[PDB]
Amino acid sequence: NIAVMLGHSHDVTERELRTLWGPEQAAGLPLDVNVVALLMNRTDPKSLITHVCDLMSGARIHGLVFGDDTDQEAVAQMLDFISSHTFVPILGIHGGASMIMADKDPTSTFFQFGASIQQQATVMLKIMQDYDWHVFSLVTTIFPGYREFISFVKTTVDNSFVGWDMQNVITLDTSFEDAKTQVQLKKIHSSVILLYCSKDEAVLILSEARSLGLTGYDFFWIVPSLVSGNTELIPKEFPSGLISVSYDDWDYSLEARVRDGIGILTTAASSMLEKFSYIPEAKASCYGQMERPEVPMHTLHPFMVNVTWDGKDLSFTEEGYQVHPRLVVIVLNKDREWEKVGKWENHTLSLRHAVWPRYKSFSDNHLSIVTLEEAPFVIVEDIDPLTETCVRNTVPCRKFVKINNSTNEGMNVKKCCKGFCIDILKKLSRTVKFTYDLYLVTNGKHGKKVNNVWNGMIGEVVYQRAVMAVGSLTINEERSEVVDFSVPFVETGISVMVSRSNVDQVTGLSDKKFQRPHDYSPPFRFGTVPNGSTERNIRNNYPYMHQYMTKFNQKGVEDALVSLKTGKLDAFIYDAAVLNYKAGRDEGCKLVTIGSGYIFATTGYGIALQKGSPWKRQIDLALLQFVGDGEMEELETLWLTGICHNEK
Amino acid sequence: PEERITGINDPRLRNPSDKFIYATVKQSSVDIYFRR
Repeated sequence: NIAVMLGHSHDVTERELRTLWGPEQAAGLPLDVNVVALLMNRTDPKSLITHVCDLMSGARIHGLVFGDDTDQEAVAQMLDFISSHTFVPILGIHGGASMIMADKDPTSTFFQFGASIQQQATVMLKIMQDYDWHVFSLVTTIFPGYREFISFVKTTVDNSFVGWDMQNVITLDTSFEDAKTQVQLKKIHSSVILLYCSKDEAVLILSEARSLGLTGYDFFWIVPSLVSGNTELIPKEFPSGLISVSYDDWDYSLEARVRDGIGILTTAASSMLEKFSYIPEAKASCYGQMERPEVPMHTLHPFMVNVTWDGKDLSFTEEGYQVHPRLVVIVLNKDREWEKVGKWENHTLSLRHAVWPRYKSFSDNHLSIVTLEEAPFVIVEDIDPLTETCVRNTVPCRKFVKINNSTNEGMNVKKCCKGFCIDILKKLSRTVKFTYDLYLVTNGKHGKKVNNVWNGMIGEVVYQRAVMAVGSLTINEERSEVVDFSVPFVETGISVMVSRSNVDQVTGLSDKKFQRPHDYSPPFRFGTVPNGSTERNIRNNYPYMHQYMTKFNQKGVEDALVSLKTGKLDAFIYDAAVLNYKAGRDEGCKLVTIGSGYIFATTGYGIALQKGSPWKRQIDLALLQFVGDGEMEELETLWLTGICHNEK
Repeated sequence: PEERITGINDPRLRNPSDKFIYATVKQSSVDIYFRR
């Protein structure tokens, strides 16, 4: 049984090698079956009818897995008709028997495994929302399926809560010479354009549209299949960078498609024998028909719809829809070819490009801001699997995924990131209209002049890797010279904090217990974490107590607070702002700070910039303006405001 | 001796706490404003 017809119009990789194994494999469904094959040539209705009828003389309980190579549309329909008035289930594989036809007669049995237009639209909406573009137009032309295309697009848009902006629906159908086309082309002003036409119609529309200027450096066209052919036969007037989706042929070879078809037929036969214990034949006659009415004996219709193979499942449904098609997304190459980015395998796209390459259309403020999390200034939060997004206001800063062992070379995984500086950055973006490429830096810490090389933040600023490095930077003499800093916006300094919860007297470093590293009696503390402002300032100003407490630095700040609570020494020379926030927002406000914020040197914080960057004056203007308009007070009252600040 | 929160924006109430936890009851007619 089961016969396969071919003939190698282009791919002559066949002969008897194609008729190899098949149902034997490891399948436990043996019976009087074979793997009979046949070769042919270019198809004409008389020749095709005669050949299939002749094969019906022996294919008594068999089927056909025919495939073609041309682009004649009627081939699928003729196959459907033959399947209808012969009762022999068949499938389609390549080219001609690959474009899915809309409706089939119920008294028919064949299922080509292409992909529905609605599936294409769903995948396209998924990729568009993944890049967060939302606003788009729907220019099209008159062609069959355009109406259902439009209606399905609208209904899918409306039935979700992500908020697509629907506008500029254009359905020009009056040739391409009158003023209606001109005004319709002029009216659209968005950056995302979705087209739907038929081959030469699309190329003519694009040739008209390029003369208007909608084909600049910030526009997209996501044409659905249509102008894709079956090769790299793109028209010469197709400029570049055309986003498209199509059926896969490079990750799926015909040598495996035939195997899958054979397995599906065998599994269906096994299911029929397990449910009916007998499979009849229909080898009466091809010609001389209209001699018998319907006979529902062993129809394959209920025996295929939920059939898997070797674990892999590709069960169909109703029409030729295979539920799980292997759609692939491609882009136009610079050398007029098709790329391969992402593959629709699961409901997730699994794309390859983190950002868009900005393809040259025909033959500017987005920058890379670099910062890391620290203090109540930048806060790291994990992404939310439920209703996948970064909550409501957190921005997607993409950390360099860190691992252990030799596999530490991770990718750039997304994260939800906020803090006390992200709001300032976003309001500056509002007033300046500059985008971002924020990503976490993991190479060190804030940075210091160690071995004449800066690691983390400022190092990028001195190594052409971060034009801006906003965050929790501290203004210093050596850092400002090498990194273009800004006017301070908050007051910061050095403060001494004591856990004396178990009057200020001496405030500062003018005492016999702090200035003198020796004498006194009890073991005191000068805990200062490395790579920071406190240690550098201490060693620059008074390099005497640092040597006494060189082997006393805590690992971080949480363990520092733990050691402060766990009484071994009650002293910490830290930042005035961080210590004040911690004391204000402490558990019961137990530990306190010596003095009324007598900072050793109130230098404050600064905003990083590149050397000679063209934005410093505007940055200062915006900073002073926002200092004027009583809003950073609101920011401080929202984030750094304590609970015991008013309490005495 | 009574220091109950005066207004939702009270820093004791606005900032998260652990003594008593706010109750919305069935998550309806209030959850809409809370998500708002």
